[PDB]
Amino acid sequence: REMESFYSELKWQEKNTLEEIDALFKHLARIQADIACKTNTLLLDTKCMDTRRKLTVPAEKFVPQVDTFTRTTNR
Amino acid sequence: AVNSAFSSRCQELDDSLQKLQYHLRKTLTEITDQEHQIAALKQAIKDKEAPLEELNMSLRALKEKLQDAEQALRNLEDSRMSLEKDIAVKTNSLFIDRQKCMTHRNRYPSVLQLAGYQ
Amino acid sequence: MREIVHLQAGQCGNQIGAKFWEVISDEHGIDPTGTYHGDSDLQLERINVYYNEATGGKYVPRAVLVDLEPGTMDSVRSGPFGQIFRPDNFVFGQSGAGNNWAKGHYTEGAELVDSVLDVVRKEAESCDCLQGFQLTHSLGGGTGSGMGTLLISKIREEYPDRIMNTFSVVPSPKVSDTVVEPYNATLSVHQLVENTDETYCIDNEALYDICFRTLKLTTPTYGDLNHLVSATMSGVTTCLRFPGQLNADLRKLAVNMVPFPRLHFFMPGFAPLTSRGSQQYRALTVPELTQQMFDAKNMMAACDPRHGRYLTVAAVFRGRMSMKEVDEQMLNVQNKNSSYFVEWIPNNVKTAVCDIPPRGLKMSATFIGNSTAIQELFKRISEQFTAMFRRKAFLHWYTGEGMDEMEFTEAESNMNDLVSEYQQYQD
Amino acid sequence: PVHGLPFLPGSSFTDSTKTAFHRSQTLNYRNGYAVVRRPTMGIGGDRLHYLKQAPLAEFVPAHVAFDKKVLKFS
Amino acid sequence: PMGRDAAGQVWFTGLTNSEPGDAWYKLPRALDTPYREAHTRWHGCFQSRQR
Amino acid sequence: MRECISIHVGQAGVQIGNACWELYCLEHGIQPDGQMPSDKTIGGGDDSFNTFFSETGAGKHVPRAVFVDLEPTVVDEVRTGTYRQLFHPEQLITGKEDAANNYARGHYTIGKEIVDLVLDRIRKLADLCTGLQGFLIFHSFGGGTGSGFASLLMERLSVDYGKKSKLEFAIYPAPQVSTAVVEPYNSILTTHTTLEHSDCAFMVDNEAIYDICRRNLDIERPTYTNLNRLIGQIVSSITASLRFDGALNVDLTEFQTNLVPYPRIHFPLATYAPVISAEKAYHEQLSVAEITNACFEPANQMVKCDPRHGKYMACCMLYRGDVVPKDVNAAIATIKTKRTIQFVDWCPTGFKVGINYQPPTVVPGGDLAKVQRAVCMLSNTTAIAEAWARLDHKFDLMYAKRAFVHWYVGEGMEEGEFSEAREDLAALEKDYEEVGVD
Amino acid sequence: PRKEYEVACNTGAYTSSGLATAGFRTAKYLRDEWFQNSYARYHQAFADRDYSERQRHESGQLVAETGALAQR
Ligand SMILES: Nc1nc2c(ncn2[C@@H]2O[C@H](COP(=O)(O)OP(=O)(O)OP(=O)(O)O)[C@@H](O)[C@H]2O)c(=O)[nH]1
Ligand SMILES: Nc1nc2c(ncn2[C@@H]2O[C@H](COP(=O)(O)OP(=O)(O)OP(=O)(O)O)[C@@H](O)[C@H]2O)c(=O)[nH]1
Repeated sequence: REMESFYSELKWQEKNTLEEIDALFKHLARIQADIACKTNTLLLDTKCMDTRRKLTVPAEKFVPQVDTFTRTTNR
Repeated sequence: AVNSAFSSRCQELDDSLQKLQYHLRKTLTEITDQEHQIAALKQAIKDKEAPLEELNMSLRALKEKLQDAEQALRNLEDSRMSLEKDIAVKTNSLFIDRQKCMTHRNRYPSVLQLAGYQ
Repeated sequence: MREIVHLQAGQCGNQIGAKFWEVISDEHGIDPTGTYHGDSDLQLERINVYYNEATGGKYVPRAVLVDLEPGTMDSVRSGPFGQIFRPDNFVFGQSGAGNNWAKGHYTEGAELVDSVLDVVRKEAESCDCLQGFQLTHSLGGGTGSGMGTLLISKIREEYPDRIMNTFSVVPSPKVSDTVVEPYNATLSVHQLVENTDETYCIDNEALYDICFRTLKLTTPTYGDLNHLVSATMSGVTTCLRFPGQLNADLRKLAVNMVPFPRLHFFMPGFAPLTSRGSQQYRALTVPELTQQMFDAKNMMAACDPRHGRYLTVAAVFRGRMSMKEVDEQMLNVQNKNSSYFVEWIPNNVKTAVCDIPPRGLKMSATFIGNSTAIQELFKRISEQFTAMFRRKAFLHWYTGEGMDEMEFTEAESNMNDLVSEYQQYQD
Repeated sequence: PVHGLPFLPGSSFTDSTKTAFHRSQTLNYRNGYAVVRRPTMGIGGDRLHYLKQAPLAEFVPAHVAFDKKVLKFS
Repeated sequence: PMGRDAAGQVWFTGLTNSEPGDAWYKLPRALDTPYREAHTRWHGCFQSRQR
Repeated sequence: MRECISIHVGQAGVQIGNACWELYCLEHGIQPDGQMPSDKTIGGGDDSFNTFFSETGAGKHVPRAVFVDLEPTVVDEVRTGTYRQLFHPEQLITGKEDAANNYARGHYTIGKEIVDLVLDRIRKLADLCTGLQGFLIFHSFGGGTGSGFASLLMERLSVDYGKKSKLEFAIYPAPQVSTAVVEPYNSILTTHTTLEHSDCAFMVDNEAIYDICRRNLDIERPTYTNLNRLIGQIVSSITASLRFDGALNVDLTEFQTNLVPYPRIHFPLATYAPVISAEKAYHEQLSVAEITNACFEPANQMVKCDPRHGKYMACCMLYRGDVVPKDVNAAIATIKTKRTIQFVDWCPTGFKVGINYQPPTVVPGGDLAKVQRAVCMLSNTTAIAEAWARLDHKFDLMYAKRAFVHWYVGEGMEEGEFSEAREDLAALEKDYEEVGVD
Repeated sequence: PRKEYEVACNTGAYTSSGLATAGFRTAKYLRDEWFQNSYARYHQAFADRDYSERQRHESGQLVAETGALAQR
C-alpha cells in the first residue's frame, strides 16, 4: 500500500512540472531517478510476495508466475 | 571401525563450512565496492554532460560501460544467493548427524555382558 | 601517534614544496579537490602522519610557507595544486630583501618571527606527539638563509628533543649567478653546524649531468629537477607510514648514522633511472639494482666519494624483496673494496626494507651516505672567502646593516675546525 | 598521453602553444588587515575549479469506570 | 526446466499438510482438500487388512 | 595444570609469535574464529589446549600471551589481520616511540610508564593460572626496542616471582652481518644484565638458517616466513612433552636439573635434523641412525662454531613420532663410541632421552616435508666461546675510539657500565676455558 | 566426451552410479562427483569475482581518460 501511494503522487508531481516547462530541469532529474529506484523496489517486492503461496496452496497448483525472466549471463 | 569412519566424515564436512564462510565475507565487500563505483559513474556521466561530436562518441561508450558494469553486479548477487542456500543445507545436515547418531551410539553394549557375565 | 609539520622557506622552497606536496598527494591518491579515493587502505589509515583532517573527507596540508617575494606565492597559488593549501597560513613580508644575508637575518625578520612562531605552535599543540620538523630551504640563497637561521635558532630551545631536519640546496661549484652567495653560505653554515642535527646538501651541476647521462632529454624543466629531488624526499619518508618491518624513525637512523656532534651533512642518491630505451634492455634484478645504486655516476649531490673514504652508509629499499639478495650483495661489495672503508668500525652499512613500493616501478631504493668528501666543497669555499675578504670589497652593504667582520672571524675558524676534524679522523 | 600515467621523476608532459604570460595578483595589503584574494585566473588566464500515555484508558480510576451504571429488569 | 532457465526449488510431498480423517464436522469437504483418492482408498483397504 | 605464559618484546618478537600461533592453532584445529567445532570439548576449559588456551564459556580460545611493542605499526597491523578476534585487544600493548636502539634510552626514558600496565596484566593472568611453570620470552640481542624493556621488566618479574624457571630464546648477532652499529653496545649491555637472571637462555642465528635453507631445503628465495616457521616448529617440539602424551615424559625442570651443569653457564644450543625438501624425502629413507648422524654433522647446527674445536658438556635429545628404544639405545651407543666427538673426561654419559608418539605436523602451504620421525637436539658445549672472543676485540676498538657515546651520556648513562660489562664478559670466557680444560 | 569418461568409470563388476543417457538422474550421489560439485562452486565464485574487479579497473581508466580529454 504505502509504496504504491508514494509512487502515484510522485508521478503526478513530475507530470505537472513537465507541462510547466534551470533548477526546474535539475528537479526533473531528481524526480526521474527517484521514479526509477521506486520501480525497482516495487518489482522486487512483488517478486518476493509471489513465493509465499508455497506454504499454503495445494501442491499440484503452485507455479510462481511473476519473473521467470532468467537474467544471469556468463555461465 | 564404524566409529572412526563416522568421525572422519564429520570432520571433513566441518572443514567445508569453514571454507564457505571464508569466501562469503570478501564476496559481500566486493559487492559493496562495485556499487560505490557505479554511483560514481552516474555522477561522472552528468559531469561529462555539463560542458554542453567526439563528445557524443565518448558519451555512447561510457553508457555501454554502464550497462556491462550493471550486468556484472547482477551476476554477483546470483552467486551470493546460491551460496547462502547451500550454507543452510550444509549446516542443517551437520546438525542432523552430529546429534542423532553418536547420542544413540553411547547406548552401545559392553563386551562382558555380551559374553553374558561369562 | 607520530606526525610531522612541514616548513617551507625561500624562493627555492616555493617550488620545492609544490612538487613535494603534489608527489605525496598523488602517492596517497587524493584528487585535486581534496576528497578521498579508496583503492589502497594502508595509505588512508596512515595519512595522519602528515595531513590534518578537514570535514567532508578533505585532507589539508600541515605546511607553513614563508617568503618575502610575493610573486612566488602567487604562482604557487595559481598552480594546479595550490588550492589544496589553506589561506590561514600564508604569512609573508611587506617588501623584498635583495637577499642580503645581514638584512635577511636581522632587520626584516623581527616583525614576522612572532606570526610564524604563533602559527607553527598552534599547529604543534594541535598535533599529538611530534618526531620533529623538516625544513625545505636554501643555504646559498639569501632570504631563505636569513629567515631560516633565525627560526632554527629559535625553535631548538623550546623543542630540544625533536628531529630538526634541514634540507637545502648548495651553490654550484662552477657558476652561481648570485655573487655574495659565498658570504650567505658562510654566515648560514656558521649557525647551521651548531644548531641542526641532520642536513641534506645537494647541488645543481650534478642534476644537469644526470640529465645528460641518463635522462638524455635535451630540454628539462626546473620542475623536473624538483621531481628528481622529491623522489628522494618521498623515499626517505616512506617507511614511517607503511607496514612491513624496518625500524624507520629518522632518529633510529641518525644515531646509527652520525658518530659525532659536528657531522651533520649528507649526500643523497636515487635508484633506477632508465634511459630512453634501456627499459627493456635491463633485467630488473637486485644485483644490478645495487650495482647502479652504489656508483660514481648515480650519485648526484656534491662530488665523488672517490677522493676520500666512507664512515657510514644507509640504504632504504622499497619493494617485494628478501633479506638474502641485499645482504649478500652488501657482503660482496664489502669484499670488493674492503679498503676504502674505515677499519675504525666494521659493517658500516645500515639497511632498511619496506614492502609496498611506489607506483610506476616495482623495485626501488634510496641512498644516503656520510663519507669523507665534504672537504672538497668546504675547502673551495674557504679559499674563495680568503680571496674575497682579502680586500673585503662589497662589504659596505654589511657595514651599513651593522654587520662587522668579527662575525666572519668567528665563522671562518669554525669551518677550519670542520675541515681539520674531517681530515683528522679518517687520516 | 594516458592522462595520468605513472608520473615518474623521469618523464613528464610538455607544451608549446602558450603565448600569453602574465601572473595574476591575488595578494595585496589595501588596509590595516592584510588581505588575500580567492584566486580565479591562472597562468596566462584560464579556468580553474572551485510518548506512552494511554489513548483510550489514561487510567481512569475504577470509580468513574463504573459511576452511574445500573441494569434495570422486569 | 532443462535449458537456459532453472529454478532450484523444493516442492512439498503432501502427507502432513492435510486433514485425512473423517467426521461430520469435516464432511462439508471444502473443495480445497488435496484428497487424491489413490493413497486414501489404498489406506482404507490396507488398514482393513492390517486390522 | 601444565601451563605457561608467553611474552614478546621489541619488534623482533612479533612475527615469531604470529607464526607460533599460526601453527599452534592447528594441532588442536582451531579456526581463526577461535571455536572448536561441535565436537564435545567446550566447557570450563580442560583439555590438551589447557596448556596453551583458556577457552571460556563463550567458546573462544584465549592465548596466554602478551605482545608489547613501542610503535603502533605492526601491532595495529596484526590487529587488522585475520586473528584480531583470536587475540585479546589489550593483550596487544602499544607504545608510541622508538628506543633508537639506545638501550639506556629504552631503559630509563620510557620504561617507567608501561611496566605498571604489563605487570598488572601478568598478575591478572597468573591469578587464573594453576600450574604456572613459567614463561617463554622473546626478545633480541640486537634489540631495536626489545633490549632495555626486556632487561627492566625481567628484573622486576624476577624479583617478584622467585619460584619458577625462565626461558629466553634470543636471535644472536650475526657474526659478520650487521644492520646496526649500536648492536655491539646494546648486545653486551643485555648480556651482562641477563646472564645472572636468565634461567635457560638459548641462542639462534639467522645466517645459518639461510645456509640450511639453500643447502637442503633446495629453496633459493626464502624469508622470515620460512625462518620463523621452522623456529616455531622447534619451540613446538620442545613443548610437545607438555602438549601430548607418550611412553614417558620430560619437563623443563628436568631440563634445568640435568642439562646445565653448574651455576652461571646456561648457554646451550638447539638443532633439528629432518629439514628436508619434498623431492629429496620422496625417494630417500629416514631413520634413527642417519638422522642422528646428520644432526651431529657440525654444519647442521645453527651457530657458527666448531664442536671439533669445542668439548662437550651435555645433550638432551627428544624424539617425536614413532620409534623403539631398541634402535634408540643401539644408535646412541654407536655415537657414544664415535671418535670425533670429544666428550669431557667428566661426564661418562651425556644423553637425556625423551620420546613422544605424536608426530610433528605441517603448516598449510609451507616448505618442510611430510615427516614421520623428528628429533630435537639440545646441547651444552664449550665451542660457543668463539662468538664472545670475536665480539670483545671489536668492542674494545670501537670504545677506545668512543664514537656515538654522546647519545648515551647526554641521555644519562656513562662509561662505567660499559667498563663493567667488559669484565663481566671476561669472567664468562675465563670460566669457559677452564671448565673445558680437564 | 563426458560419455566416454562415464563409460570408463562405470563398467566393472563393482558398483554403479546410474548416470543415465538423458532425463532425470538418480538422487543418490558419489564421493567423486560430490567433491567435484564443491570445486565447481569454488571456481564459479572465483570467475565471477575476478570478472567484476577487472571491469572496475578498466572503468576507472576510462573515467580518467575521458575526464582529461574533456578538460583539454
Ligand atoms: N624555486 C626555485 N628555486 C630555484 C630555481 N632555480 C634556482 N633556484 C635556487 O633556489 C635558491 C634559493 O632561493 P631562496 O631559498 O628563496 O633564497 P633567498 O633568501 O630568496 O635568496 P636568493 O636566492 O638570493 O634570492 C636560489 O638562490 C636559486 O639558486 C627555480 O627554478 N625555482
Ligand atoms: N624474528 C624476527 N626477527 C626480526 C624481525 N625483524 C627484524 N628482525 C631481526 O631482529 C632485529 C630486530 O630488533 P629491532 O630492530 O631493535 O626491533 P625492536 O627493538 O622491536 O624496535 P625497533 O627500534 O623499532 O626496530 C633486527 O636485527 C632484525 O634483523 C621479525 O619480524 N622477526
